[PDB]
Amino acid sequence: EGDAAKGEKEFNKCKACHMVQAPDGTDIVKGGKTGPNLYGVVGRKIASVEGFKYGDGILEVAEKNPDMVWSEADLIEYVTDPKPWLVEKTGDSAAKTKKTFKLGKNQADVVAFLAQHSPDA
Ligand code: HEC
Repeated sequence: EGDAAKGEKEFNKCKACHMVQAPDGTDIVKGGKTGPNLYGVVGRKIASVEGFKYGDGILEVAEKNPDMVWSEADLIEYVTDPKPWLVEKTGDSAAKTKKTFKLGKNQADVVAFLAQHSPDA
């Protein structure tokens, strides 16, 4: 039950590493390249952005669950605390992650913002 307008503001915490760019090249949120493009992330297969070098943990999630896509519930959990999410999904206490950034509040709002820019979900 997120507020996409509030999520757009919270996304300032994400944009250091993530852009939101449409397939025609249009920049919705200009941001960094340390993490993958988040345009269309809602409903997207886990760890499937072409050309991005993902960590072993999240690829294992994708490998072990080939039909898994990002749902709003899962995105909320992952953005709250990425590492334990990977541990939960892989069953591997040593799951490797390229990021540990945690968002403690307004997670549903950020996910609402991302859903807004996943129009074909
Ligand atoms: C602000 C709260 C956010 C949000 C909403 C997301 N991130 Fe990141 N991210 C970063 C890196 C290096 C990765 C790859 C992870 C790995 O390979 O282990 C990610 C991954 C994601 C995802 C998954 C994307 C996919 O294609 O499956 C999502 C949904 C996501 N992030 C959202 C890097 C960073 C940061 C650099 C320090 C920061 C800050 C954030 N991310 C913050 C956010």
